[PDB]
Amino acid sequence: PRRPYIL
Amino acid sequence: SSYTVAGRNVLRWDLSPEQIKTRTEELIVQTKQVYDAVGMLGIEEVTYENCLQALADVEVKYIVERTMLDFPQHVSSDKEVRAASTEADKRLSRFDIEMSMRGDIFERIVHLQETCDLGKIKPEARRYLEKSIKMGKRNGLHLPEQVQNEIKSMKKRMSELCIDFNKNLNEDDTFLVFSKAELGALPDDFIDSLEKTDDDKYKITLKYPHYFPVMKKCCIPETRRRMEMAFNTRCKEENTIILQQLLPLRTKVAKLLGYSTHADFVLEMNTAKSTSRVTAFLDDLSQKLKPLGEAEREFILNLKKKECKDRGFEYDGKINAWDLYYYMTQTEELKYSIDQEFLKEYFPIEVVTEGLLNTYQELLGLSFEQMTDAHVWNKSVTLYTVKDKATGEVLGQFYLDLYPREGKYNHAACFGLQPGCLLPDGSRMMAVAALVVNFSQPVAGRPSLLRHDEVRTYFHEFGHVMHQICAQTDFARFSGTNVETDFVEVPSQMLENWVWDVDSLRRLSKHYKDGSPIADDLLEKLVASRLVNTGLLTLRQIVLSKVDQSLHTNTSLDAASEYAKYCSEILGVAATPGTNMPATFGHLAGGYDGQYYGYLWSEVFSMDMFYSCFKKEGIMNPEVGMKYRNLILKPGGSLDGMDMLHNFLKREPNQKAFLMSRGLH
Ligand SMILES: [Zn+2]
Repeated sequence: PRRPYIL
Repeated sequence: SSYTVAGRNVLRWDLSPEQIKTRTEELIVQTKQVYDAVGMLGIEEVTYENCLQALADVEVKYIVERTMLDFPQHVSSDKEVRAASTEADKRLSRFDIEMSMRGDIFERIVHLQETCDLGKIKPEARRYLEKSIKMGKRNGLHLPEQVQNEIKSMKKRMSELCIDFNKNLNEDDTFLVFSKAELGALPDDFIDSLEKTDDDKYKITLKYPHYFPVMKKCCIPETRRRMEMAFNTRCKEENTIILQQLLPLRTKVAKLLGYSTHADFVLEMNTAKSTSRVTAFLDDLSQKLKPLGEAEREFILNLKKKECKDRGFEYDGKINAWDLYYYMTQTEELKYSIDQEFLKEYFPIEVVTEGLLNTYQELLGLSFEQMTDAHVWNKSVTLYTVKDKATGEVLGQFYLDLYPREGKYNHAACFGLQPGCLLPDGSRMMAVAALVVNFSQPVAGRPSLLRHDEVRTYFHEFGHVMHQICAQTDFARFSGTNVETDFVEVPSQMLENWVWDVDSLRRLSKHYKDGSPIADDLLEKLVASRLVNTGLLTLRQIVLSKVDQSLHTNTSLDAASEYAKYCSEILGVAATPGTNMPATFGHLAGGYDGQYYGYLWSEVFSMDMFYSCFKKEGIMNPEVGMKYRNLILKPGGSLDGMDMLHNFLKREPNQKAFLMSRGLH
């Protein structure tokens, strides 16, 4: 569930 | 065995919808049997063996079986499998709340801590007790029974709301229809891959591999505007209703537990500790970035005025939301000579993967071997075994799920599938992770070609994979990436720096056609371009962090209005009237609620480590890499984030490197 930036 | 692989990955990916339903029931019955047995013990009878060990045992069994049930919703191509998995996730999340709220367990863990010789148990077991007690108090188990029942009811509702929030976004299939002329300046390899319609127009979806190319390159302002309007109104009505329920529920349980706001509640579990530290952090960074944002907005507006003049378009005199990515791309082309669509010819995916794997074999002292005939959830997924280079210890395995497809998680992420923790018989479980991204498909008779930002994302997610595989702890709940939320982005953003190094970039690149390397001139410009558009890009992240804090500080605010407020005050680019970006802000429902600041918070730490330790000693230095593996990755969540940083740096971290890395010193 570890995701990146929302652009 | 710690030095074999066979039989240590127990995950199966061929489950039917019926088997997912059946296994969910069986897991709940069997897991509740353990919790009921512990709760049946007399309070004077509890020991390390019949209470702490029994709970630690069922925790590792539960989480691995739960993986086979709640993960298919993200990757399976069968829509009914995905539905059964989401349904299982709803049931098991309700069950998680039920078991966590058991007062008979809480009283026995408290009695165990109060009566055992804490100096004589392992430090991680001491941490297990104190973390379990803290979690119990954060569920109100020290409060009267009526307030416990109230919190439990709201937790169950909040869980269903969050799952529905992300499900709505994940299954959305909005698309727009544009003619070829309306897609001007978009390249042929993009246009030829689009679905054609009966009127010889093209379908453009709102997924990331369609949205950002249009926003970055389409020269038709009306096309950019319609895409932005649609992208920022996805699930507008149904997710607004969800937020109008979810945010007040977070405030009500936080207040029942004694906290002023939900943001105060979650900050206590983070290295930042307090909301006033988050506020000071964001506001100070925003002040330092203000003149950069002004200069970048002034350059963008001049570019827009010139392009509207040279092409005959109308000029509204402002930077609209649908202008930002387009002219940031122009800024990169003009100021750093970077054409991302030319550059991607040098990053075919097989060359990138090879270079990525070799970099971290060498740096972290590992060896990666791809498995043949691997059991996978989709034909395009590959499996790798990770061994320690020196000893041969089989640390873990990871899957690479790299290409888009219908029903697949459409962002980027790393999933922990097996924890690298101890098992009931004292042996160690092999860690398993999955890298799930949506890279460009092979088109036009070429291999998949990655833009530099996709290479960066590739390194970012692989940092998470390495965290999941290198972490070894006694307890499942401290395994893998189970660190503080504002610390989990440290290992992922850390590895991003290897895509801004000339020598490293040479090892990641090779022209797909003639095999030639990137010219030294363009390589230097690419590295120098790291700070391009950094003002508005970082100010945008501050907007999102400020909005997240505010929605979880004052629960009376209209979410769209608070987003619009920070856009004009901080970013200087107005939110489009009629949009509702918070209704699409999946982080609010996926474990980053009140914690979105953690991305920028983590980057301070990663920049400090990279500058103070890797740039100083050489970024491929194996013994600095091994110290990074041992002191940052290997403990997982068994230590506080700030203790691992101190162990690595031999000091407190500071902002010096981060500011230097942004051009602010
Ligand atoms: Zn991440």
